[PDB]
Order: sequence, then C-alpha cells, then structure tokens
Amino acid sequence: MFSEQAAQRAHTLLSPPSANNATFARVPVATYTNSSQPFRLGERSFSRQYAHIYATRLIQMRPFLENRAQQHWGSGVGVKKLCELQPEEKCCVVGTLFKAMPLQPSILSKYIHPDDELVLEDELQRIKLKGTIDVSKLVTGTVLAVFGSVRDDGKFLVEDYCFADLAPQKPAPPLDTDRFVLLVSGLGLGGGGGESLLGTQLLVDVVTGQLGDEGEQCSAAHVSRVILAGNLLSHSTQSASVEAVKMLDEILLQLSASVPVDVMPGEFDPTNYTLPQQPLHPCMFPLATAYSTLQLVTNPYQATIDGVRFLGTSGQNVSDIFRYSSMEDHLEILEWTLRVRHISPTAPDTLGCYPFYKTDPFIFPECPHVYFCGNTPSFGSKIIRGPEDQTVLLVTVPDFSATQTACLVNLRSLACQPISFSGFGAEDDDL
Amino acid sequence: GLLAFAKRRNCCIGCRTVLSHQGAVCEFCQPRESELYQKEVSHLNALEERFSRLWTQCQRCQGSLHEDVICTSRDCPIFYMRKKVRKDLEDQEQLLRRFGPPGPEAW
Amino acid sequence: EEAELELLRQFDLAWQYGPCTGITRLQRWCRAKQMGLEPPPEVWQVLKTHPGDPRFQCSLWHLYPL
Amino acid sequence: ADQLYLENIDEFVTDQNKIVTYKWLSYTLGVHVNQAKQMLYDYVERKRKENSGAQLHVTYLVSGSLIQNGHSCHKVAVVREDKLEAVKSKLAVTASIHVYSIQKAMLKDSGPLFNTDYDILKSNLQNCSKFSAIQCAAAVPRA
Ligand code: SF4
Ligand SMILES: [Zn+2]
Repeated sequence: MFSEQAAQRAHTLLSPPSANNATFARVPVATYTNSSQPFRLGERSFSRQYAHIYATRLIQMRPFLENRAQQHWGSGVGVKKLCELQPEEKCCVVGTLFKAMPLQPSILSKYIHPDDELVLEDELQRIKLKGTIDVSKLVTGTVLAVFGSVRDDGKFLVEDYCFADLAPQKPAPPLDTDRFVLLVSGLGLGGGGGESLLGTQLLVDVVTGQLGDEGEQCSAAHVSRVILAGNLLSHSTQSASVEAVKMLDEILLQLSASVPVDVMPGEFDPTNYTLPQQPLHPCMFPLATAYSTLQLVTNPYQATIDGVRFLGTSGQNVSDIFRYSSMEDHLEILEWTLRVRHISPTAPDTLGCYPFYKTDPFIFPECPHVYFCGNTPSFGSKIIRGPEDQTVLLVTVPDFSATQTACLVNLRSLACQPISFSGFGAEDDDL
Repeated sequence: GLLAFAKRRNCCIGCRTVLSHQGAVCEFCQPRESELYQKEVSHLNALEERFSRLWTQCQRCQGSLHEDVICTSRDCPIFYMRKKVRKDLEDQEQLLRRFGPPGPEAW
Repeated sequence: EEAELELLRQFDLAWQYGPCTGITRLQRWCRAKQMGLEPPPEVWQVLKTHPGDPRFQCSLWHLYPL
Repeated sequence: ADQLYLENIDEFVTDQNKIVTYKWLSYTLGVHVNQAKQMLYDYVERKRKENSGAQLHVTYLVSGSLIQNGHSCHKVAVVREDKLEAVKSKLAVTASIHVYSIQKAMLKDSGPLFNTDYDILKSNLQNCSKFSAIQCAAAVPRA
C-alpha cells in the first residue's frame, strides 16, 4: 500500500547541501458530493411527542420482514396480527421489542441485570416472550419477525426469529492510481498529555509535507482528503473551553493550507445534544475560514468520495448499545447495527433524538461501501459479505489521546492500514 | 394594556442596551462574540437533554410506545414539568437564530 | 356542517393512519397518502371548501395541556 | 557560502545556548526544509570529524514499516543518539532517515522540542506552505 511505496526510491538526506530539492503537487479531488441532507435540519420545531417515530418505523420496516420470513421459513405463510391469534397455533409475528430492565435510571459500567424480560409490542397491545431467545444480546427498539404459538398463560413460545438484513448495493467504478484517505478522531485539545502534543505535531507535519524524505513526501502527496471525526475538545469538567477554540482554529489553519478537511461535532463540542447534530458555527474560527478547503459538517455524515460512498458517526450509537447489552467487541457491535438495518435502534429510549414525524431517517435506504465508527478504544477493521453481492469494509477509528494512531484507507484496493506516532519520552536505559 | 405593544427589536446580549436592528451583539461589545456564542449554547445543550428524559418517561408510565399520552395527573410532578421545558426550549432556540445559520440547507 | 364535524372526528381516531395529536389534520392526511395506507377522498374534500378555521384544520385535543 | 551557515549555526548553538530544530533553522535563514536537514548534517559531520569530543548532542528521526501481529503498520519515531541502531534493526522496511535536532546540554524528555516549533510558528502565521514540498492549487484565501 503506502509504506511499500515509501521506500521505492533513493535516499538523499544524509548528505551535504545540494543545488535543487524536489517538490510535488497535491492530487486533484475531481469528484465529491455531500448527500447528508436528511440530517441537516432547517425548520426545527419541537412540541411533538415521541410516538410519531415508532409508528413510522414499524410501517416502513414491515414489508422487509414479511419478505424475509417468506423465504426463510417457507411460502406456506402464517403471518398474523397480534390480536387474531388462536391458542396453540403456529404463526409468524412482526413487531417491536421492549426490554423491561430494572437498574435503568429514572428521573426521580454496564447496566444489564440477571433478570429482565423481553416484550413484543405492536400498535394495539403487547405480549411477553420466553423460549429460545437471547435475553441480554438484544436491546429495546429492534424490529423483527418471530415464529411460534400462544400458550395457556398468555405468554408466547419462540422457536426462531429473524432480522431485516442488508440493503441493496450498486457497484463502484475501479480506479487507475491509488488515492488514500486519512481518518483521525479525538485529539482531546484541553487536556490529556504532552506526548499527545508532539504526536499531533508529527501527524500534521507528515501530512502537510514537512517531514521525511522524497519517499514520504511522494506518498503523503497522494493522500487526497482528511476527515476529523468528533470529540475534538475533550473536557475534564464543565461546571477552559474558550482558549481551546483558538488552538483548534490554528490547527485547522495549518491543515487548511494544503489538504481539504471535513470537521464533525462530537460528544463534547459546542453544538446541540440530539442526534442529527448540526454543523459548527463559523464565528468561532476567524483564521481558518479564509480558505475554501475547510468544511464543517455534523454527526451522521454521508459522502461520495471518488465513487466510493462513506457513512459514519462519532461513536455515540455504538457506546449506547454497549451500555445496555452484553457484547464487548466494538467491531461486532458495528456489524450488528448493520445487520438490523438501523444506525441507532436505541433511539429514543436511552439516546436522545429530535422528534421527527414524517419518516425515520436512521433506516438504511442503501448499502454503503465503507462504514466507520468514532472514538473506539482500539484499532480494528474487517470485511463482511451480504447474502447477495454486497461487500462492506468496517473500520473502527482509535482515539488519538491514548494510542496516537490514525487510519489510512486505500480507495482502489479498499484496505486499511494503521499509522502510529511516538516521540521518545523520558527514557534512559541505564537505570 | 400597553404591555402587548412591545417586540420588533431585542436588547444586546452582552450589555443589555435596547437598539434599532435585529443583530444580537452591540457595536461596543461586537469584538467579544465568539465567547458570547460559546456562552448560551451550553444552555441550549442542557435544555435539550431535559426535554428527552421527561417526554419518554410518560411512555413508560403509560405502558405503550405507539400511542398518545393522556395523563393530566395533578399529583404527578411529571405533569407541568413537561410543559415548561417546551417553552424554555422555544425561547432559547429563537435566541440563537439572532446569529446567522451555520450553513445552507437547500443544496 | 354538523355532519362534516363527525367525519373529521372519525378520521382522527382511526388507528391505521397514525398516532396523531401533535400535528395538523392535513399534514396527517398527506403523511398517510405518501405511504399510501388508504386515505379516503372525503376528508380531503372538506379541507378544501373551507378557509383556515381552527375547528376544521386542527386535531380534536388541540386544547388540553397534554 | 558554507562559512555563512557554518558560522550562523556556530553562534546559534554554542554561544546563545539555544535548541535548533530544522524548522527553526529554515524560518531563520529562509531555506527549504530538506536543504535545512542537509545543512545540519553538514555541520555535525564537520564538527564531529574535527574534534570527536565536542559538547554536541543529536536527535534523529526513523520511519518505516513494521509487523506486530500479522498486520502491517507504519511506525514513525523521533529517537536519541544512543538507541538508533536497535530501533533500526527492529523494523522491517526502512523509509526515512534524517536529522531532527542538536543540543548543548542534555534534556530529559521531548518537552521543549514542541515549545520551540510552536513559538516560531506563533509569530510566522501567514506562511506555513511557503517552504513545503507539496503545493496544492485550490487552497488560496477566498472567503
Ligand atoms: S405526567 Fe407523570 S403521572 Fe402522568 S404519565 Fe407522565 S410521568 Fe406518569
Ligand atoms: Zn453591547
């Protein structure tokens, strides 16, 4: 990929001065299209209630689950509404989960408890559930189909159940010369060390073209874009924040000089709290708004970068699922989120969102080629396949303040390589 | 009586001086504006977090997640504490539209 | 009138068009038409032969501090 | 020619008792970055061949590929003067070697090497792509 090509030449720099030194040029970004328009909210009227969201979620997700239960259990179909069930008869039900957990805090670290019930709910009534089903892997808000019978105590006995699955995916055109994309998250400007300072300096010095030989300068010239994904100012306590926007403005100036940059709000960043987070206001960045290479987006970000389509968050859905479930692997939680056809199924019950009423926008309408996450504690990447011809690369971006690691994504081979930065510390090997 | 014939202009967010035009900042306190935007968006952020914890608690006290809430229980603190945050949010959202929009929306 | 005020009160409580006590009446009529559940072409034909009256173009409980 | 920057470095280092990175010695003398690294290597080679016992400390940079557990990572490190060859033998592929800094009296960690670059950036803010090896085209002040 990158470090293979970075040694492909001769080395000139352990030498006395010369007449000329080589220069290069940044590769063109001749196609780009932002398609994150359902997350940019222009009107923003509150004063509705959260019942309009669940109803449109069920009404939109129902035909997918009917069409999958047909070909997953046989076209001798027995799909039936929750009220028209007769005692001890084999049928399929399509509904919404609700997990009834105590230890979840009310108004007046994991939170799973050894006893907690699942309830299948439709628009008119509910029913309890027991049998062969996982009690702690599933969360409230998933829509699914299920197979079984109504027993004598009013409960329901489950044999097997199925999720919605992956959406269709059109193929991408192949590329001629490999272009790279760099992904960073969580610089933590405001607190978090001094080795993080030299790490941030060495990272911007490599990507801008100040560091290393003609190998590194030829290979960093091919990096086409830069994406910064959330949690730019890590905060120690709210009640500091004014002096940090000055330094963030300086860093975005030093990056806006050479590359195009995309900046996203995070868990602590001066924006709203609900989930389609709106872009940062330009009045906090005097210096960096001189150039038209800096762009400010928000939370859920879609794009079409050179044919390859991207979609990502700053890691607020994945940690929310991590709170109220039993899965630990963040790459697994990201793939599970992909499997139920919903970016954030736990919303709104433990993760706040805007009260939409026309259409729920967190249902996947297509399949992305790349799908990344936000502030995960360690690097990971994987390739997964669909039932049809659908392949997806899954990346979890590490957190720069502890690991000092970023990710390079190739746009022609579609692979991801880590990059790590480490200056020497107070290290003396004679003690 | 006279109290209705107000509005059409708002006072400076920095030093409370009534003036003609709709801009939020005063001409003497125009420089310090990034700090005055920084201040009060951490208030909108904390009102947003209080709307959502309350209006979904009624859904769990009611039983259903798919139908409307009707409970005007005068002995519940939940009622009329869920009524005032709508207006706090209504007011604090409109104070930040004094500042322009952070981008376009018709693209 | 007095027969048109029961048709709208019957459209407002049918559960197969949605959970609607926060929005207008014509917005819920167009929401169901987009998804095309089965809106009937009579709850439209009284919301056109009237102006902006608050006892036609409003949900049943548009008072009522809920 | 040579005596110009040789005497400039000999008064910056040993008289004013300062810490000279390559970016400071390229913002002082108005030089390209790679030529500044070559200048520093010239000075250290001359004064280390002359005497062998100077009050001179160096710090280098080593970059290149590695495999920890299967995966190919790319490790970049700013290294002292004792531990260079072991770090060079741990790596798989080598991709960049030059010089980073010189000193008079030995430091304890990588503290002031950020203070120097930060302060010389602080007053020199309208140019950072001026001596950069990559010159993009669409980034010119417009808005
Ligand atoms: S207002 Fe209070 S009592 Fe009524 S449903 Fe809400 S939480 Fe329960
Ligand atoms: Zn003022």
